[PDB]
Parts: sequence; structure tokens; C-alpha cells
Amino acid sequence: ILTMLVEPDAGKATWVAASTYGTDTTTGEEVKGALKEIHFSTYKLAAKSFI
Amino acid sequence: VNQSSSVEVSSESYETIFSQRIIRDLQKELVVGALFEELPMSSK
Amino acid sequence: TDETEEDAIFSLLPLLRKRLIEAHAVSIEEAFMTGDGSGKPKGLLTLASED
Repeated sequence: ILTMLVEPDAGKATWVAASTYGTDTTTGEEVKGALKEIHFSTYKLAAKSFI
Repeated sequence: VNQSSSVEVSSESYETIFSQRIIRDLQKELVVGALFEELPMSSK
Repeated sequence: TDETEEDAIFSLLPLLRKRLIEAHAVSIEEAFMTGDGSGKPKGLLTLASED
């Protein structure tokens, strides 16, 4: 198997209002991302001949 | 796994070659972020 | 907040620190007068009532 990593999708940031200043959301919500994994594998093709 | 032969790898993690390559799609071209100029403001 | 500082033509932290030092001076004062004394300094006008 080969398991390369795929980067997660983009995150929007928050537009904070005037009244959340010096508050704790004045820095928005958190952009959480989660790397994901893709797998590569093989199958077999085969043949026989007899002379 | 690959248990075909006498002698087999223990977990299939000793099989896979984990890679550390990261890939991102065509990803929405961001057209309108920079088309317009800036007024560097210094007040509300 | 970072923003008020940017949203003012004037600086605004000189005031904070002054109004800061001042707040402490006033406070010792209000209390040294009539400070009940529970977690505040007891004061000359309540020290008197006590005596």
C-alpha cells in the first residue's frame, strides 16, 4: 500500500463585530482542519500458455 | 497480511509505504480579493 | 484592545495608564475615609465610630 496525505479543505475566518472587541470572540472562531489519507494498491493480471 | 507465503509481515503497516506528500485540488481561484486597490486607513 | 488604539486619531493609552494610577489614588482615598473594613482598609471615619 502507499498512503500519501491529502490536505484538508479551507476554513473561513470570522467577521467580528464592533461589540466583540476586547471580548474573547474578538479573535474569531477557530479554523480546524484535519489531514486525511488516500491509499494506493495493486491488482494482478496474469496468463498461461503451454506449448 | 499477504499471508500467501510461510513468513508474513506482521501488520500491513510494515507493508505500506506511508508517504508524506500533500495534495490540494484545483482550488477556487480567488478573483476578487485583489482586483481593487487599498486606501490605507488609520482610523475607523 | 488593539483596535481602539487603531480607531483613534489620538493614542489613548496614555490616558489609560494615568486614569489607572489615578484610580488607585482615589480608591485609597474613598476608603481611608469611610472604609468599612471588611476587606478594605478601615478608615478614619469608621475608626471613629468604632471608638
